[PDB]
Amino acid sequence: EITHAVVIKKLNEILQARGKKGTDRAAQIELLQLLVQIASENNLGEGVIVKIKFNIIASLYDYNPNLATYMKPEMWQKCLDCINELMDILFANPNIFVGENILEESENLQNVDQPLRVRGCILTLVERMDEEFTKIMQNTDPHSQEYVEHLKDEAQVCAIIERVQRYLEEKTEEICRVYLRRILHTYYKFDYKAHQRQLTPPEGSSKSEQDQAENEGEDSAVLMERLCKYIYAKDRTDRIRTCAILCHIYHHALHSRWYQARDLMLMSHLQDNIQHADPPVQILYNRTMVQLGICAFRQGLTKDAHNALLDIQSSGRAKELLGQGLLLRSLQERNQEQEKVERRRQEPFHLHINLELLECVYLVSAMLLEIPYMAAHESDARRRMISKQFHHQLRVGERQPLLGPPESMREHVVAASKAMKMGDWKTCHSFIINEKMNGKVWDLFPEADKVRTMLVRKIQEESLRTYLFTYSSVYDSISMETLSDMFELDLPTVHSIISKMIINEELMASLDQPTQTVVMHRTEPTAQQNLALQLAEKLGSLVENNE
Amino acid sequence: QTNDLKEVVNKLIPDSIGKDIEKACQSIYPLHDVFVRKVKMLKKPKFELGKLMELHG
Amino acid sequence: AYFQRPENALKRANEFLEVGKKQPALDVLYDVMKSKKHRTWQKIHEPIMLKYLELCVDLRKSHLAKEGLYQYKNICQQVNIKSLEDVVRAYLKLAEEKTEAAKEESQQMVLDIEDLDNIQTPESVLLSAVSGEDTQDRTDRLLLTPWVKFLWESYRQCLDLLRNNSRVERLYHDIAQQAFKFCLQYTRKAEFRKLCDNLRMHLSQIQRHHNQSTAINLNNPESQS
RNA sequence: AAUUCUUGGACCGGCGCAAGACGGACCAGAGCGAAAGCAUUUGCCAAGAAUGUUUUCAUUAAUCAAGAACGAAAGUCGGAGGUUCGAAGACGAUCAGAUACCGUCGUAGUUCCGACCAUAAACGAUGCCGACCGGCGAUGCGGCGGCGUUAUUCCCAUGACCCGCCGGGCAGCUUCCGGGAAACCAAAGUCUUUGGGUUCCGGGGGGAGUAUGGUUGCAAAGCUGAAACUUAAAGGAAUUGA
Repeated sequence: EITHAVVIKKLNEILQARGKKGTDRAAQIELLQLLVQIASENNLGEGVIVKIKFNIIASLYDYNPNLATYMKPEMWQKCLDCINELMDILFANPNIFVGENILEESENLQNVDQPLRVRGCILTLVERMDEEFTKIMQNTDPHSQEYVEHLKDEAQVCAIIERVQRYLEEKTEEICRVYLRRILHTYYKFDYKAHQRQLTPPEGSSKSEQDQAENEGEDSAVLMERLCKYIYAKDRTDRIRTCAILCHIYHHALHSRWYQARDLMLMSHLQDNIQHADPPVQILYNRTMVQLGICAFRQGLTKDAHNALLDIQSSGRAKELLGQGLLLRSLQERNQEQEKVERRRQEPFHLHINLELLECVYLVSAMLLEIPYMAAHESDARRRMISKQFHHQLRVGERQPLLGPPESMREHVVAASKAMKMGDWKTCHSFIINEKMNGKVWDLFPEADKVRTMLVRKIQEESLRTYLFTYSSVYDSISMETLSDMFELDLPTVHSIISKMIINEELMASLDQPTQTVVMHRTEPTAQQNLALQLAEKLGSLVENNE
Repeated sequence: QTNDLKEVVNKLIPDSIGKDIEKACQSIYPLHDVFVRKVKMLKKPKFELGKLMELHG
Repeated sequence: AYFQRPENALKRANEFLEVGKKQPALDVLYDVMKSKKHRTWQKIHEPIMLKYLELCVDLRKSHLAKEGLYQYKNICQQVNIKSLEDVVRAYLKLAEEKTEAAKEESQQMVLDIEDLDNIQTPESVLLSAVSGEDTQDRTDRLLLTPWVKFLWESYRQCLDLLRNNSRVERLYHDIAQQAFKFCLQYTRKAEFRKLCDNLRMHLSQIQRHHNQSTAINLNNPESQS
C-alpha cells in the first residue's frame, strides 16, 4: 500500500517469530499470505513479491517441527502451487530479484551482503522440495492405493525441476546442482519411457518438431553428465561427479549395451576405489552393480554375470538395495537407517535377482561339471545351486514346485536327463507374474534370450551325457528334434571337440560321427586310480612333510 | 452448535461431552471428575406443535 | 465403583451408542466384567459379553476380544460353559460374516469402477510395474486385508489361550476345522501358523497332565475322533 | 418473651422482573507486592522479581538531614446511588438500676467518581547493605541431570508423576554453634578476646504527648513539644502457693 516503507518493515516484524517457541508455527503463513492478497499495486503486490513469497514458502516447509517426518498432502500441494507461481512471474521478469541494480526500486537491495547466496535461494527451495518428496514416498504402505495416488505427483515435481532447469541465468559450473537433481529423477526411467520416444520409427509418425519434445530425456544423461563430470575434475566436491556417473552407468544399463557401461564402471574403478564415501553413495553403487549383472544376463552373458552376482547373494544381508533387514546391534544407528532407506518403486525386485544367480549357475553348472562327474572329480565348485540342491532334495515328499528355488531345480534335474521341453516349460508357467519374465521391461525378449540359451545347452547334453554305446550318430534330425537353427547347434558340438575333447571322431562332409567311446569298465579300475592319484600326489608330499 | 436439541439431550443422558474433555486435557494435566455441571435455557424458538409431537414419538 | 445393579452396564453402553461413541461404550462393559461382580454367570452376562464382542469386532481390536473372553471363562467355569461356547461361536460368526460383506463390496462396487478405470497404463503404474501386479490386489488389500488379519488372529485367539488341553472342549476342534476351511477361501500364510499351532499345542498336550487336561488314550472322542 | 408482620392473605411453595452489594466450597503456616493490600471469565495496556547467559557498560555503589510518591479503617466537602448491614436515635425485654449485653426498626455511613486528612497492636511489637559459623526433611518459581510409569500410539518431542543437584523466596524440625535476666533466637550468634558501612531513636515512674509558640487542614485533627510540682519504686522473665 505504501512504496515498501511499510511492507519491507512488516515483512520483518512477521519474519522474526520464525522458529521461536510461542509462534504457534501455523498462523504465520497466513500473515505472509496477507502480504500478496492485500498487496495489489505495481512493485507493491506485483514486483517485489519475489521476496514476500521466498519467505511464504520457507515458512510453509516449517509447518513440520521434525526434519525426519514427512509433510502432509494439503500443504504439499499448496507448496507445489506456491513454488510454480514464483517460477512463472520470475521467467517473464529478466532481472536479479534480491539485488543487482536494475532501475532504482523495488529490487537492488545490495545493502544486505550479495545477491547470489539468496539469489540461489530458489533451487534450495525446490531441492528441499525434492528431499521432502522422498519422505512422502518412504512413509506410505507401498502395496496401498495411497502410494500410486502419491506417485501421481512424481509428474508434477519433474515439470518444476524442468522449469527451474530452463532458468539458465546460472551466474553448468553451479547449475550442476539441479543437473544432479534432474538426472536423479530420470536415470532409472525404464525402456517404455526411453525406447517409445524413437521406437515408433522416424517417418510421418514421430520425428516432427512438435512431437520430438520428450525424445530429449534418454540422450540427456550424455548432454548433462558430461558437463557435471568434466567440470568437477576441476571443481571441489566429490558427490556431484560420482552420483552423476553412477546415474549415467545405471541409465546406460537395463536398455542399452553391456560393453558401453562396463567401460564407464571400469573408468571410475569404484570396484576398489569407493571405500570412504557415505552409505547414501554406497547404496546406489550397489543398485548400479546389481543392474550390471542383470543387463549382462539379459544380453545372454551368463558366466561374467555369475562371476559378478556372487557376494551379494552369498551374504544374507543383501538388503543394501531395499528397507532395513534383521534385528539387534544398535537401535541408536538402526533409527538413522530408516531415513537412509531407498524409495519403493526404485527398488529392483529380489525374487527377480535370486532367479538371476540360480539361472546363470543353472547354465554354468548343469553343463560345466558333467564332464568330470563320470566319477572323475577334480574341478569342484562348492558355491552354486548346491546351497539349495543339498536341502531341497534332502526331504522325501516332493510334488509340483511353488517357490523360485524348487520351480528352478525341478526342471534343472530333468534338464540333466536332457528332456529338452521338460527342462524349459517349467520356467514359463506362472514365473511370468512371479517376477521372472515380466518385471524386466522386455516381455518375450528375455525368454527369447533364455530359451535360445536352453536350446543350445540341450544339444551340449548329448556331448557329456548320452554318448555311452553310441557308435553311429545322427545330425540332421538332432537339430530338427530341438527345433533350432542347425548351424547354431552344429557350432557348440564343434566347440565340444576343441574344448571337451570327447572320445569320438568327426567326419562332417558326411554329417555323421562314429564315437568308439569304450572306456565303459576301463574307467572303474581308474576310479581305483582316482585315489592311487591321492596315493601318488602325497608320496610326492610325505618327504615335504618329513624333510 | 452443529446439531439440534434432541441430539444434544441424547449426549447429556450419558456424559459424552464430559468424557471428550477428560480425553483432550490428558496431555495438559490429567483430570478425573469432569461433568457438564449445569445447563440453563436462555432463549427458546417460536413454539410450533409438529416439532414437539415428533419429539414425543 | 462404577455400577450397582450390573444390568445398568448395558443401559449406559446402549446409551453411548445412542450418541455413536463405541470406545466409551466398550470402556463401560470392560470396566464391568473385571471387578467384584464375578457372581457365576448372571443371565445379564450373556448380552453384556455379546455386545462387548460385537463392539470389539466393529472397532477391529483382537487384544480386547482376548481379554473379554479371558474374564468371561474365569467367572464362567464348568458349572455352565454352555454360554461361553455360544459366546465364542457368536464372536467368530460376527467376524467372518463382516469379512464376507467386506470382500463382496470391495470386490464388486470398487472393482466394477476398477473394470472401467485407467487400465490403459498411466506412467504412475509403469514405474510400479517392476515389483507388484494387478490393481484388484492393490485396492482389496487396503479395504479387505485389515479384516482377514483380524479373522486369522481371532481363530489363533480362541484356539491359542482359551483352549489348551482343556478336557471340556470339542469346540476347539470345531474352530480348527472352520479355520482350515477359511484358509482355502482367502490368504495362505495364516495356515503355516495353523499347522504349527495345532502341533505346538499337541507338544503342550503330551508330556505332564497337571490340570483337567486331555487323557490322550482309549477314550474314543477326546483322543481319536 | 415482648415490640414488628398478617384473612386490604403474612410466612411456606412455583414461574418470571429489577436493583445494588459480594466472589463460598477449591484456599494451603501456598503466591505476588515498597508497605497499605490483592481471588469468577475473557480481552487490551505498561510494569516486575527469580532463573539462564563464554552479551554489554566499567565503579556507575551502601545508607541517608532537605525534599518527594503511595498510605487500612474511620472521618469532611461535591455529584451519582441506595440491596444488605448499621454509629446516632425510636422502642421491647432483663436488672435493685441499664442510659449496655439480648431483640424489631433505623438517619449518617457502608458502594461508585472527584477533592481532602496522613494515622493503626500501620506487628516479626525486631531499620537497611555485606561477609562468616551445624544437620535433616519438605515446599513455590527457574535451570540442570537420570531407571522407570502414563498422553500424544508414530512416539522423535513436549505435558502429568518418580529420583537427585544448583540458585533466589515463604516457612518448619532438630543440637551444649553461640548468646541471653530468662521466655527463647541459626539469629536476637561471631561482645570485656569489646571497632565492616550508615540512618533513626531510649535514659526511674508520673505530670503529659498536657500547656505554650510554630506549622499543615474547610473541620476533625496531624507533625514539632516543655516546666512547676509529686514520687521509691513502676516494670521484665521465670518459680512456688492461693
